[PDB]
Amino acid sequence: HWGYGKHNGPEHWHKDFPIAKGERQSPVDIDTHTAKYDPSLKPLSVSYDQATSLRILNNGHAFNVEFDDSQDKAVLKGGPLDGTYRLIQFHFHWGSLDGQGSEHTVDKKKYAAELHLVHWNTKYGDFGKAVQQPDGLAVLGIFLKVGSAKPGLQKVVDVLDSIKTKGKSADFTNFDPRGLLPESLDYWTYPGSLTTPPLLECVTWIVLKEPISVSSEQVLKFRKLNFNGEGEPEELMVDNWRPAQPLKNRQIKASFK
Ligand SMILES: Cc1cc(C)cc(NC(=O)Nc2ccc(S(N)(=O)=O)cc2)c1
Ligand SMILES: [Zn+2]
Repeated sequence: HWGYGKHNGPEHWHKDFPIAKGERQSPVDIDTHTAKYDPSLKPLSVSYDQATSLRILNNGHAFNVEFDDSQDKAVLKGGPLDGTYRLIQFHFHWGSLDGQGSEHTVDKKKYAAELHLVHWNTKYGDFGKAVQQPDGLAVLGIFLKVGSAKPGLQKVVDVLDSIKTKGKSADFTNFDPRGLLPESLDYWTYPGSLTTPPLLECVTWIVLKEPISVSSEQVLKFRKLNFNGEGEPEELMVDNWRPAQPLKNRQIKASFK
């Protein structure tokens, strides 16, 4: 079954998921000199005041903080998007080393980690329908660099002990995802895909220009998670990122100059 190792990793995925070699795969390298400023792009609208977090889950590939998406509580709108997208979960991808871990890269630069806030288009009724549509998801991607601590991340860090292994979950109510955002909402955008199997080509990617800074201790605690389940040999959950994929016939647009 797929993973991130030498025998089941990104180089293998195309055998079960042939869309891995498709025309709008993610992540990509963001070449900042080739991205074009689009003055018709609108500012992002991030409305997280009514967000309702529920649970945090180690799913064997990352950990997801899950939200109540049965109503318009935490939504993303504007930017390149038409319509309203509901926040369903966020998760991260990270490295074994501070110099690697992000999925997108910027002028080939790799960050220590990358946050994905996953949203689905309410015109499609449910997340399972949305992933079957070319405009079904909008994922807001935020780079993490190692430096000073991110205070709004610490409640996530402190619960990871309780979800060490695959299949463990814990209650995670009353978490405010606004504490994970950088100051600026300047962004790059392009059409892409999920970055893990089934690799569906259903995502409008919105990647913020400004990284957030997390401490070395915070990302160190990410790296103590386990890919394995309890009672299985320990496999540290590190390097759960897909490398950059060919841009093919796509243009990355910038909301800024
Ligand atoms: C509809 C459905 C049902 C189940 C049980 C799982 C999934 N998988 C899914 O949503 N995966 C997913 C993969 C990658 C991203 S990313 N890394 O591009 O933000 C988000 C969701 C999708
Ligand atoms: Zn992701």
